[PDB]
Amino acid sequence: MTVKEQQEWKIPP
Amino acid sequence: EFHKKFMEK
Amino acid sequence: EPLDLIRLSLDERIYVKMRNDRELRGRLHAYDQHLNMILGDVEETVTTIYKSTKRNIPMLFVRGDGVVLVAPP
Amino acid sequence: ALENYINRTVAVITSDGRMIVGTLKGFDQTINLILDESHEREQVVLGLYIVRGDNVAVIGEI
Amino acid sequence: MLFYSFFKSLVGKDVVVELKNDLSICGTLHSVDQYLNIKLTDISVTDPEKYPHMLSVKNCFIRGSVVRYVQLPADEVDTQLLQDAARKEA
Amino acid sequence: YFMKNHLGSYECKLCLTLHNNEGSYLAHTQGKKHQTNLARRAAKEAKEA
Amino acid sequence: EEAIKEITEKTRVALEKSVSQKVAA
Amino acid sequence: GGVWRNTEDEILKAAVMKYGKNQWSRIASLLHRKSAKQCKARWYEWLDPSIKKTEWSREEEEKLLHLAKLMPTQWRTIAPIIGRTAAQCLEHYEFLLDKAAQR
Amino acid sequence: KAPTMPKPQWHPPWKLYRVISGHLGWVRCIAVEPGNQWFVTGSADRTIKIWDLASGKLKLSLTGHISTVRGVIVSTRSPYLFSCGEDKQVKCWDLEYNKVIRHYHGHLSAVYGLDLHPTIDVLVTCSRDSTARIWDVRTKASVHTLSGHTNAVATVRCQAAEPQIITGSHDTTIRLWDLVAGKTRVTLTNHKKSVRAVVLHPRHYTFASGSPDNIKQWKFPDGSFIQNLSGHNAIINTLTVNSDGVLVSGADNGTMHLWDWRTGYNFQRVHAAVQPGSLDSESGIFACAFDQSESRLLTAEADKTIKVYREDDTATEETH
Amino acid sequence: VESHFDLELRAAVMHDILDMMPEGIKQNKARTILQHLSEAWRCWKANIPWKVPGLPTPIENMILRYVKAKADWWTNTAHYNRERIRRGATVDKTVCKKNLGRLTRLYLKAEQERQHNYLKDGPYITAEEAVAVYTTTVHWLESRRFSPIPFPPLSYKHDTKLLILALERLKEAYSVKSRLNQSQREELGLIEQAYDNPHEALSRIKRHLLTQRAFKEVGIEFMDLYSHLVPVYDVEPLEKITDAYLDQYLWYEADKRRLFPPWIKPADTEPPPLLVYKWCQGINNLQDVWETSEGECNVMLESRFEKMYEKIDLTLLNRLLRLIVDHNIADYMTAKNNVVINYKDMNHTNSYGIIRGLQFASFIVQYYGLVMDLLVLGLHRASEMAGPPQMPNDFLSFQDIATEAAHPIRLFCRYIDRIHIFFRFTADEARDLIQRYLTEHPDPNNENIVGYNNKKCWPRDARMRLMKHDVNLGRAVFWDIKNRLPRSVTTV
Repeated sequence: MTVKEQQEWKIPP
Repeated sequence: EFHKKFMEK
Repeated sequence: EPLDLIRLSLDERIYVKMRNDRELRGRLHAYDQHLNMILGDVEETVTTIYKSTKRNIPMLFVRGDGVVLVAPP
Repeated sequence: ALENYINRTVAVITSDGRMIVGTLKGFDQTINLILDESHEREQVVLGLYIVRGDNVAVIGEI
Repeated sequence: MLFYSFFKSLVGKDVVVELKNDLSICGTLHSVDQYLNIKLTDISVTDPEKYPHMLSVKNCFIRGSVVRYVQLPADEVDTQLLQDAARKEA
Repeated sequence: YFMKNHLGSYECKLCLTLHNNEGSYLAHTQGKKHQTNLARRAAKEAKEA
Repeated sequence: EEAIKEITEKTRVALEKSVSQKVAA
Repeated sequence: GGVWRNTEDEILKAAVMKYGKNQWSRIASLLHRKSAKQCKARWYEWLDPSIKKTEWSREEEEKLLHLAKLMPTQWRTIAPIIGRTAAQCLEHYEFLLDKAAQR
Repeated sequence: KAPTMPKPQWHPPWKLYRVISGHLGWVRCIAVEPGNQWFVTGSADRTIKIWDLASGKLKLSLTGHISTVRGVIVSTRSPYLFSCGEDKQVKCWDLEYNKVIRHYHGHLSAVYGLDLHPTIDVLVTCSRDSTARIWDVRTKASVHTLSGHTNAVATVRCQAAEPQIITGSHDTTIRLWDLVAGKTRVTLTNHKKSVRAVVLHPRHYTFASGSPDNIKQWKFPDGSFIQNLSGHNAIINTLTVNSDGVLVSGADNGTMHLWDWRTGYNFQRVHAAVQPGSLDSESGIFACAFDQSESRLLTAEADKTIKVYREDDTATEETH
Repeated sequence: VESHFDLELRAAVMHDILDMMPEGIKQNKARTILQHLSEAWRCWKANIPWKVPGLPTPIENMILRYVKAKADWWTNTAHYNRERIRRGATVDKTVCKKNLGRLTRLYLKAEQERQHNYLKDGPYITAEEAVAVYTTTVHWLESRRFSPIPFPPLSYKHDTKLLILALERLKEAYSVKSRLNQSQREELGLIEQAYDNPHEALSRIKRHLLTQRAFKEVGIEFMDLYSHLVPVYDVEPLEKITDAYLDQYLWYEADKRRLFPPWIKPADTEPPPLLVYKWCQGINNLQDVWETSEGECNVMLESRFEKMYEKIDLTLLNRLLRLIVDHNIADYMTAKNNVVINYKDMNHTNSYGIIRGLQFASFIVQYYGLVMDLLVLGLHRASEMAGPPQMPNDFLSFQDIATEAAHPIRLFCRYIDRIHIFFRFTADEARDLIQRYLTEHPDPNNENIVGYNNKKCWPRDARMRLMKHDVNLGRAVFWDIKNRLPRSVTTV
C-alpha cells in the first residue's frame, strides 16, 4: 500500500 | 440470558 | 498582514494584473501566500502590440508567480 | 512523479518552445532530467545529455 | 499547502491548461503534486494554433512553474469550502 | 560493586562496607556515592577527558 | 438454452457414471 | 510486621517497575521480609504512583464531610470516590476534622 | 469528467421501514422464499429463523446445527431448504415437514457457504481444509466434487447458463473451470484478497462484479472488466441484485457503499449505523437482498437486526 | 467440544489479519496481535474495563468481534453445562470443575454489574418508607424495652469463656481431621496464641473493634452443589477471631435481654422436630380451628423472600445497628459487611450487599428479618403474638383466647429465609377480601387457577381442591402479603 501506511497500521506493545 | 441463568442456578 | 487584507475581499470582485500586459477581473474564491488564485466568472484581457483580446471562463486557477497587482475594479 | 516514464522514450518541450525526443534515464526533485539518444523533434544532438529542470515546460510519454 | 488539497479534489476531471509559452492542452487530471505539477491522461487539442507538436502521445507531465492558467467549470468546485479554507490559512 | 559473602550476606566493594540484608546493598546504590570518588582513578588511568 | 441443455445432459451423464462408479466401488 | 523501610520501599518500587503489577509472587521472592499479599497491599497503598500523598485542600474536605454522613461505615467504598484511594488517609482526615472541630 | 458522471440514473433512495431484532448474534445468511411468504435468516446462535418476508414477524424457528451456519439455500423443483456450516448439518426445511432430512456430507472440515443449482440437481459447498462436495439430490454425496481450492472456499455458485461452476478460495487460487469436465482447465490464480461478493445483473451478460479493493465489473464469456467501478475499498462480503437491474453489495467493514449498475461508484456511500447495544466500530453488513418484488430490501447486519428499507419517491438525485 | 470453536476462532482471526485490512503485504505483523487479543479476552473475563490498546481501528474492531464470538461460545458452553447440572447426564468427573469455574466467573461478573448499577445509579430503599420502617422499629423497641449492647469491656467475667468457645468453634471449623493449608497454619497458630494469652487476645480484639473500621481482601468460593450453589467466603484470621468474639458477645447479650422474639428464632431446640411438631399442635390446639360449619376458612402461606442477602439498605443497616447496639461495634459490622470481594483473578466490588459468609453475620440476617417481621405482621399483631415484656408467651402460645380470636393471623413462623403464616378468617372478611382483590386485580376470564403452586403428595384426594373460592382466597392473601412490605426491600 504505502511506506507510511505500513507504519500506520502497526500493532504496538 | 444471564438473568434466567442466575435465577434458575 | 498584506495577505490578510486580501481575505478581506473574499467573494468580492477583484482586478488582477499579470506579467505580459494581461488583466483579469473576477470574483475571488481563493488565494495562497504565493498569491495563487482561483477566480470565477472572470474575464481576461490581453493587450498585444494596439489591440486587446478577451477570454471568458466560469472558473480559473492562476499561478501566483505571474501576479503583479491585486486590487478591486 | 516522472517514475512511470523511466527508460521509456519521451517527448520534451522546453520553455522556449523547442522540442526534443529521447530516452528518459534519470530525473531528480528539481526536474533535472538525464537523457540518452536525443534528437530535435530529426537531428541527433547527443548520446547522453543532462538537462536542467528550469528548461522543462512539459514531458510526454510516447 | 492549500492549492495541493484543491487539485487533489480535481482528479479524474477534464481540465484545460494554459502554459506561459502560449501552449494549450485539454485532458484528464490524473495526478497532482506539491509543486502543483500536473499529469494529464488523454491529451487533446483545445485550440488550432497554440497547440504544440504532438499526436500519438496521450499522457503528459507538466511542470507546475510553466502553467499560467487552469480552466475549471463551476460544477467541479465548492466555493464556500474554498472561501473558509482560504480564511483558515496564515 | 555488589559482592556476595560466605554466610548469606552482601558486601559493597566500592563503598568498602558491609550489608546486613539484600535491601541494605540495594540502598547503597543511590547513596554511598563511591562512584563520584572514582573520578580520581579515572583521571589517573587516563589523563584526557 | 440448447447449449445449456446439452451441457446439463453431459454433466448429468458424467455424474451418473461417477455415481455408478462410487456405488460399484 | 511490615515496618516498610525506605530501602525496602525502593526495592519494592523497582520490583513493581521491572517484573510487573499482576505478579505478586515474583515480587515477594526478592525482599525476604514480607509475603506477596503484604507486598501487593504496600504497592496499592503507598508505592502506587497515582496516590496523592499530599495537597489536602478544602474541596476534598468538603467532599469527605458530605460523604461520611450519607455512609457512616464502609470507608473503603469512599476511598476511590473521594480521590484519596489510600484507605487510611480518609480515616486520618476524618479524625483530624473531628478533633479540630471539637476543641 | 468521470465515467457516466454527467449521466445519472434517477433511482429512488432508501428509507427505513421496519427492523426485526430477534436473532442472538451476528447474522450469517438471509434469503427469501419463492412465494413471498417465508424468509430464512441465519444467526450465530445455531438457529435459523423462518420469519415473514414482508411482515417480518417470526413464523417459526429451526435448529439442528451445533455452531453458526453461514450457508443457506432453497431449491426450485424441490420444496425443501438446504443448510451448510461448521456443524455439517443440512436442514431439509420442507414446508410440510420442517425437519432435517438432507444430511449433507462430503466435507472434511467446516463449511462456510453453500449453493444449489436452479436447473440441474447439483450443488456446491465451501468446506474448510480443501473440500468442495457437490451434494447430489437423493445421494448426499459428491459424485463430481469440483475441488480446486487449497483453503476455506469463500464463495461457490452453480447455474445452468454461464459459468456452471464459479468458486473462489482464500489460498490465492480459484477453480474457474467447467463443471462438466471437473478438471481445472483454467486456474483463476488471482484475487488474493477476500473476494466474496458476486451477484447477477438484470439484462443479459457482461454484468458487474466485486472485490474488497478496487472492485470492477465482470463478464460471462471468459470474464472481462467491462465497467470500471470506483475505488470501493470496503471489504464486500455479499452481493444481491434486484430483478430490475439494481445491484447492492453488503460490506463486512460496516461501510456498505451502495453503487449503481452503470457507473460502479457509490451513489450514496452509506454505512451501517450501529444499534444502541452495538459498539462504535463493531458492526459489519452481513447480508443485503432485495425482495422478489423489489419493494423493500432486507439488510441483516451484525447488530442482530433485519432492516427493511423501502424505496422513496424522489427525483432530485442528479449528480453533475 | 469448545476446542473446535476456539480453533475456528483462531483461524478466523488469522484470516482477518490476512484479509480484513492487512494494509498490503509489506512484511506484516505476526501472532503477537493474537496474543494481545487473548490478553484482551482474559481482561474481559476479569470483568475489567481495560482493553487492548496499541492497534488501529479495524484491527481493534476485528479483535473485539472475535472476542465477543469466543465469549458467546463460552457462555453457550456454560449454559449447556448448567442445563446439565441437576442430573448432569450421569455427571462426569473432570468437566464438573470447569463448569463450576465458568459459572463462578459468570456470577462474579453479574455481581460486579449489580454493584456498578448500585453505585452509578441510585436504586435506593424508598427513603420515605425506610424512615417509616426505622420509626416502626423504634416504637417496637420502645414497647419491648430492650436495652442496647454494652460494647465488650476488658473486665468482664464470662468474656474468657466466650473467647475460648469462639476459639474452639473456629478450630473445629478450620481443621477437622488432618487438614491444613498455606494460611490455615496461620489460623491454627493464631488460635494457639489466643489459647495461650487470652488477655492479650481480648485486648487486641477490643482494639480492633473500637478502632479498626476497615477490613482486608475477603475471597469467595462456590460449593459444588447440584441445584443451588452455596458460596463460602474466606476472611483474615485475626479478623475472624474478632468476628467470632463480638458475634458470641452479641448472641449472649441478645439471649440475656431477649433481643430476638420467638417467631423469628430458629434457635435453641431440635430444629426439624420441634418446629413441625409445635406447628401441627398449634394448628390443632387453636380455638376450634378445624370447625368449618359457620363458613369459616383457613389459609396457610409458605414463602421465601429471596431478599435476605445482598438486597439490603446498608445505611439502614448501620442506622438499625446503632439503634440496637453501640456505635463502635455497629460501625465495625457495617464496615466488614462491605469490605472487599476477590476472585481467583478478578476483584469484585463492595458496598452492594451483605456478605453472608463473614462471621457474625447471623445476628444481622435475623435482625434484618426482624424489621421485615415488624413490617409484615405489624405492631399490634406482633405485640399480641409475643405477649408483654413482663410476661411473654411461648413459641406458639397466646396470653388469652381473645388475643388469637381478635386478629386474623394466628400462627407465624420464620426460618433463616423462609416464612410460614397460618390465618383463620370468617366468611364476611373473606367476601370483603375477595372484593378488594378483584377490585385491584380481577380475573374476568376465570384465569385464576392457571398458575398455582401445588404439591404432588397424592394429587387425587390430597392436593389443593381447586375451587372458585379457595383459589382466589390464596391469590388475594398472597397479594395482601405483597402490599404490606415494600417491593424494593423484599418481595414474595
